[PDB]
Amino acid sequence: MEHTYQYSWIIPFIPLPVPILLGVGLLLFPTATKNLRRMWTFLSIFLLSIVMIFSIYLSIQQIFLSCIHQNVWSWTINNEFSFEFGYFIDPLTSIMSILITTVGILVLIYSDNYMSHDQGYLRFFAYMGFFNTSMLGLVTSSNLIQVYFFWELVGMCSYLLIGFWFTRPIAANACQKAFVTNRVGDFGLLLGILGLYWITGSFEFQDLFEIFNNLILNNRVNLLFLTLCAFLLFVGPIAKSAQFPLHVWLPDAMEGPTPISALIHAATMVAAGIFLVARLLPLFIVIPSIMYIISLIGIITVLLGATLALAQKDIKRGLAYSTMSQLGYMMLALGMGSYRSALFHLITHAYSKALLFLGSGSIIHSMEAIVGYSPDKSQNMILMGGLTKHVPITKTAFLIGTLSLCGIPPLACFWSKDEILNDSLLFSPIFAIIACSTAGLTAFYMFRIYLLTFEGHLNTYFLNYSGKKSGSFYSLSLWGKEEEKKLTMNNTKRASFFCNKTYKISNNVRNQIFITVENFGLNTRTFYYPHESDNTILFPMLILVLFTLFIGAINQEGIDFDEFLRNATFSVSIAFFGIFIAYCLYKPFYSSLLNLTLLNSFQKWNSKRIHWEKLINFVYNWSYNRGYIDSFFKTSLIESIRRLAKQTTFFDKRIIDGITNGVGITSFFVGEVTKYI
Amino acid sequence: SSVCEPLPPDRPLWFPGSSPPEWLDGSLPGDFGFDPLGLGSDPDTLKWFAQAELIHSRWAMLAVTGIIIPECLERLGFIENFSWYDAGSREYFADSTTLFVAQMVLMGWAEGRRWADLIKPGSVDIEPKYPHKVNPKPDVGYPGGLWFDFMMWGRGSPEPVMVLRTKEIKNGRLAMLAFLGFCFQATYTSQDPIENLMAHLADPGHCNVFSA
Amino acid sequence: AVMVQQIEGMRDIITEKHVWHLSDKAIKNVYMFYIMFTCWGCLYFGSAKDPFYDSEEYRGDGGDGTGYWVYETVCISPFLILLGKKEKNLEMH
Amino acid sequence: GLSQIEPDINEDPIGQFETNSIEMEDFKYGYYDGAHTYYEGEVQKGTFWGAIADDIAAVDQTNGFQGLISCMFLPAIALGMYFDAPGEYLFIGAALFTVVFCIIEMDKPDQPHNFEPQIYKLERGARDKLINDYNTMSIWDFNDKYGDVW
Amino acid sequence: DNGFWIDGPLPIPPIYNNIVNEKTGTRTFIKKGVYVADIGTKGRMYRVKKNAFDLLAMEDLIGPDTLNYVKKYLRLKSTFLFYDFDNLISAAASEDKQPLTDLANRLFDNFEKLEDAAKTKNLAETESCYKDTKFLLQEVMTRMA
Ligand code: CLA
Ligand SMILES: CC(/C=C/C=C(C)/C=C/[C@@]12O[C@]1(C)C[C@@H](O)CC2(C)C)=C\C=C\C=C(C)\C=C\C=C(C)\C=C\[C@@]12O[C@]1(C)C[C@@H](O)CC2(C)C
Repeated sequence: MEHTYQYSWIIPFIPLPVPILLGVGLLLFPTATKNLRRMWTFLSIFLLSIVMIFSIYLSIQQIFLSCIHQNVWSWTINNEFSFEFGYFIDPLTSIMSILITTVGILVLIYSDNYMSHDQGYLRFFAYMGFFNTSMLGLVTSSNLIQVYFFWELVGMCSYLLIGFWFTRPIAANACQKAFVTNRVGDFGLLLGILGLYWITGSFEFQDLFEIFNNLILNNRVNLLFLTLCAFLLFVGPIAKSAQFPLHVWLPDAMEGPTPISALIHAATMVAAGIFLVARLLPLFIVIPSIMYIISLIGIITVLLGATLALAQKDIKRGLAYSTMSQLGYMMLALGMGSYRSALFHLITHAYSKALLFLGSGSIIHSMEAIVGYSPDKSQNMILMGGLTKHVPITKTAFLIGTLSLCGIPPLACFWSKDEILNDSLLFSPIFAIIACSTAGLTAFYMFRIYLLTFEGHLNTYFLNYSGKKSGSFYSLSLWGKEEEKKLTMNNTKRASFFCNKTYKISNNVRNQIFITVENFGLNTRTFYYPHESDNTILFPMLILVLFTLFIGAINQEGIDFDEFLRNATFSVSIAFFGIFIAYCLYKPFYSSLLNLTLLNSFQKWNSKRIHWEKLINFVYNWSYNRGYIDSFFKTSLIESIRRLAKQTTFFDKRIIDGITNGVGITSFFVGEVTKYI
Repeated sequence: SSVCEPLPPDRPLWFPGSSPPEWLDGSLPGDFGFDPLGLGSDPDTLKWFAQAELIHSRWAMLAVTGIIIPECLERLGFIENFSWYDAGSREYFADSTTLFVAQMVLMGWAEGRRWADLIKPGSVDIEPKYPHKVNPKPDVGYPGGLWFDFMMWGRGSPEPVMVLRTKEIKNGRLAMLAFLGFCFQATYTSQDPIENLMAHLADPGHCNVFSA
Repeated sequence: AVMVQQIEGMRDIITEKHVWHLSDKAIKNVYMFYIMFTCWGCLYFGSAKDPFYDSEEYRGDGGDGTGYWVYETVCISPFLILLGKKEKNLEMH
Repeated sequence: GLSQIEPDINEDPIGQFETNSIEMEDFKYGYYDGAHTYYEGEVQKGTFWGAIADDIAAVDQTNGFQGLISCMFLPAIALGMYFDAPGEYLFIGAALFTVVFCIIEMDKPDQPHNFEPQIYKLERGARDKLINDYNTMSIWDFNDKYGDVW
Repeated sequence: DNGFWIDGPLPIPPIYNNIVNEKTGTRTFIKKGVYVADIGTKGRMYRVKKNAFDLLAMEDLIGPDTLNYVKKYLRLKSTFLFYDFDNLISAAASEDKQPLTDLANRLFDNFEKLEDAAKTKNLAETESCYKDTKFLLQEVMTRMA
């Protein structure tokens, strides 16, 4: 305590110098620093390991000693600013610091091989290290000034990571939409911290906590100003944690890397909003209506995040909407006032879905050998099919992750969601059974994802489907030296060479002579099956498996750090109901464990597809059109600004530049007239 | 890409202008021909001595780290009363004799697996198999593996494998000598290594070994 | 520098408050060295092999250094080919 | 560009806001964005000092003396503080540095990229301002094409 | 006085019959325009503690060629202390009123002498006044805590 918090200012700045050296290396001497290709990787990993060990040491001192350190320095001293940039060590700082550092180290170990076949390598690790710098500075922040500072820097790093692969234009639309949405949240954080400075005059996390115990009891401040100030202060976490108004940036983040899917969300950056709301809960329990607003936004986005992940063709977008629905669970917990269970659910999701993203990217890099390089091919969860037979450790890691979200008590994570629903049902009956219903839906789509990825035949090398596969397996025909010397140019064999005559019909033969000329055999015959990725992909997945097994059982440390059977079996029953409904739909007949009489009766009861033909249509159109909110925002929010921009440059160039140009036009005209008069 | 190419005959030697012995052609990393006595004559025993050097150097490197880094933390104000040559006499749990036998059990497992690697290379194989995936056969002392090469730096990713193994061996020979300096100058000065460094850097002339 | 803060809500706070400011003279000093860096960089990087504004891509086509050399080029070289076409018709092509 | 002939008008002005990039149907992934290029084994060493000096030697017009004074100029100010506090001596030294740099930058090569685009016709090497002081070769009037072939 | 943008003189807030001024003039560290918030009497009591700790932990700022930032930091934090003591004595309990306003007077004359010491760029008088102003800042913090 005596000498370890005075050097707590380094944990933002320790990742920083390798993006500083890359930002002056790639920008000045690109052959030199790209010749030092893998060394900056290990240097970023080592500096983040230093920050990991120091954050673990601060966490050990937080669980031993109950104290908070606020090691503030001075930044500007001219007038009423007197600004500080200090570092606020609460238990939330320890949770967020280990949550950044462990996930960042594992994503960097992953990204050594994810980017190992990328021409863009070092600028990705510059963005990674500068993002880790910015987010660790965000969580070690003693005032809203520095929260605002590193908040916008995190938004910039999100822009850079999503538009990392800058040559593809869908990532360009993605990163523009992402940074603009983060700036719509930044907007609210601005006029929210300025509203708090007008209500308090604080600009510090220290004095807000001892002013908001009696600020609402005053007559000068308005309750309306406090609730609109707190709502605008919540607009920021809406944009970071991808809540219902500002959610349209999250599923477009897929076009960048898969490590940024593991780090922009299921990690640090969507935990920025959770960190902010949980840090400001001593001034969110005081303002009465904002708690209901946070509960309302969470309970609106949990039905949106659930129904979106039901019918995604993309693996990464589906896990993104799963991340958004779990972030809605976190905001629903933050709307409970639950100071403890919200952060614990944050920890277990941020170690669970990070593992799920690394498993998804291992699936993707295994599929790259099959389909070549394409996100509509190598990220399409439909034609993944089954990979249990091929990549087993990826299967085990992805399965432990999806059971960590499905809520399995012994060997996965369930106690978090148990505390969520336990704190939910004694609060308001409207919010509770729909939360359990979304939990059942969450188990449903996560098991749907697991079955479409790992369980069944491959859907791409399947001999019913691929014609090049049937041409490649059968190097010789079924007769050997008969029926052909091989036959190419197989003609229009409608009659099947049976000399079949025709009754009264429209036509049998015509002037149409079209031969189905098929492709050949014995050429690129191999079609190498998706083998396992190297050690740098499995090793973060093994460590995150050890996390999600270790955190999933956490006389407890629930109070010193910061209906028992019926509710638990109800949550497990509705989750296993989602398991069962996904299992009977996607798990094929040759590998399912169910009795074939019941399995036959599933299609026998439902062979009509008329009362299913509207339900599947509505759910798929919802998940495909993004609840039509993407189309409405691209119709009347950004194209409305485009029409406003064209109208405003019309008013500029035509009828205020028109007046100024018309002064000279009139002087020319009166000069030409009075010359000739 | 991953072949462990040796050093050329016209390599830098420990003693320039001297003839390197015929049993140090350059197959091993850090081969500079150091053999005034010639203890590595028998190549079947020079393999064991190369493994000996490698493990000795790795332990010395971890040890010099565990001596100097925690002393830097003590100077920074993290650890109390740190002194590595009195850090075995000080108090823990388990009496330092139960710790010793538990250490001997666990390190017996580990070093026994390593011994079984040394006697017969493929006996204790790790990095489990995968369909249509051929894990490369490693060398003794450099197992590769998911546990010891998770960044895949051993097969020659950032740099060639020979220069990386030479980096390991040279950095580790330097660490072996650093630990000998620790074991000697912590008993002929009865003081701290970093303290001895700052004391010599104060006055390099008169604060040397001849003062004591 | 040690202040123990008593807030009833969460916990006690051990704020440090190292109030500091770069000395008045040091702001002049960092200005002095940055004007020195500006001087050095202007001289040295003006004395550099400037790879774009040397080649026949820039200096060859037009390249007077303005922003209209493209426009006077594509506005005068068609007049150049019209002049060459008239001088071609002057000898009956 | 050059456009000796008049260019084809874009019949499809793709959009006032969206880019001029190809769509996802024609975008080959990996080989366009570089995300799946860099198969190593074809790259070279020169690690971080065989490629800094390669780059400094690639773009430089400086001799031995000028350039040594340029490399020692900024440490002469970094030792202007932390070693002394001389005052005006740094500014007078940098002023004389710039004066002697400008006198050194009256170089003997004159490098016809330093000349007008009206100079570029042909045989401009036979033009020698590099040696001929007070040239008096009245060609810079630029109004009629002069044959300066003498 | 048309709601938005009161206009003309742009006044500073007055003193509610308190003897908290110099009496040969009002006060010489009055920053002209700062936003002290109408929080409440416990809020002003806490912000006295906060800015008194700020001027307490002004240690690492004081030094040669730094006296102007010392003067600006003093004027800022002491203007905060001035309006907060004005609200505290303006909402005092009629027996805590007189000793706390005498404490504020003997604190503010000390601030005047320290501001004049840092205004004339004299470091010895700055430190010789900063000693007992550190005493009085510890005194006012342990009063407000
Ligand atoms: C555990 C110790 C150890 C061992 C087993 C080896 C083993 C080897 N070294 Mg390495 N080496 C070491 C430590 C060690 N080295 C250290 C600390 C240095 C730096 C000083 C070097 C520097 C070095 C170079 C530069 C080269 C080698 C080479 C070799 C090979 C041939 C020599 C041989 O067989 O010696 C076997 C050695 C022993 C069995 C240990 C000696 C034990 C006896 C009892 C003497 C110990 C007392 C010692 C002199 C005390 C030091 C006093 C102090 C004042 C300095 C072999 C693989 C050559 C090679 O091909 O590299 C691969 C080569 O060119 N070594
Ligand atoms: C393995 C090793 C060190 C291991 C250290 C460990 C585990 C340390 C543990 C601890 O410190 C910590 C971490 C923390 C403390 O709290 C506790 C202890 C327990 C104290 C050192 C080897 C140190 C090894 C040394 C010094 C070996 C030197 C060998 C030399 C010089 C050989 C020379 C020659 O053999 C050649 C090469 C060739 C021949 O031809 C010629 C000659 C000349 C014969």
